[PDB]
Amino acid sequence: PQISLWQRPVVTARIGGQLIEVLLDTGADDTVIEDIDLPGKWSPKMIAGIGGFVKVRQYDQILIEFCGKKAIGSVLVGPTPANVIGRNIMSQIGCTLNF
Amino acid sequence: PQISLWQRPVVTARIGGQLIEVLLDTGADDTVIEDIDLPGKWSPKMIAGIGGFVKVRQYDQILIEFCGKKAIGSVLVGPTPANVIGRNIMSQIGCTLNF
Ligand SMILES: CC(C)CN(C[C@@H](O)[C@H](Cc1ccccc1)NC(=O)O[C@H]1CO[C@H]2OCC[C@H]21)S(=O)(=O)c1ccc(N)cc1
Repeated sequence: PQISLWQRPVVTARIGGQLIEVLLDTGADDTVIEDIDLPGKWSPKMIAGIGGFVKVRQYDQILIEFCGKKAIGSVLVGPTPANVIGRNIMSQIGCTLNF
Repeated sequence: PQISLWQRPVVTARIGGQLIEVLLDTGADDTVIEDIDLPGKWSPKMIAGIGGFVKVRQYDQILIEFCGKKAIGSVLVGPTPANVIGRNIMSQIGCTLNF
């Protein structure tokens, strides 16, 4: 699709089988979600933003689906105020920023 | 321009006359710049990012130019780990996400 930015670019994604409202976020290097439970081993990571840092769990090889597209990649899970799909996933599906 | 997302979408912008590299950040409502001095009056404000609130100075009616495009808007000056252009500016210059 071709999504303009007059409002927040929010879409419904299925991540690990769960429906989550997500922001398509070119400022996010990696996908970060708050409200999800993913199974198995994870690695401890941290992310940095405006106001400070968030500790996150990194889950690898997760199925991410939205807007008819499908990708597999890592998901950082933690107390973020916004659920974002970042460039780790958007690059994989050929998403570009255009004007 | 067509900007891929396999790397950070960083462009050179002129913001109130000042040349600065900035991140095109679709997940930011607002344009937040740390590395800038802007003249004139400003409004004290607090904005929340991923780690909570930070104090910024809001400058209004700033001319922002990048990649053969121009828009006028507000700039928040304050601490951020990346100088970001938000939707306040990107929506005015017809920026779209495409995939
Ligand atoms: C500041 C960016 C370099 C990084 N952020 C992505 C960014 O798009 C966040 C995404 C975001 C969105 C809402 C709340 C927190 C974070 N937006 C943001 O901080 O915007 C602020 C300026 O405009 C305002 O509008 C929204 C918050 C304010 S981030 O959330 O900290 C972030 C950092 C790393 C990862 N992997 C994922 C996300």
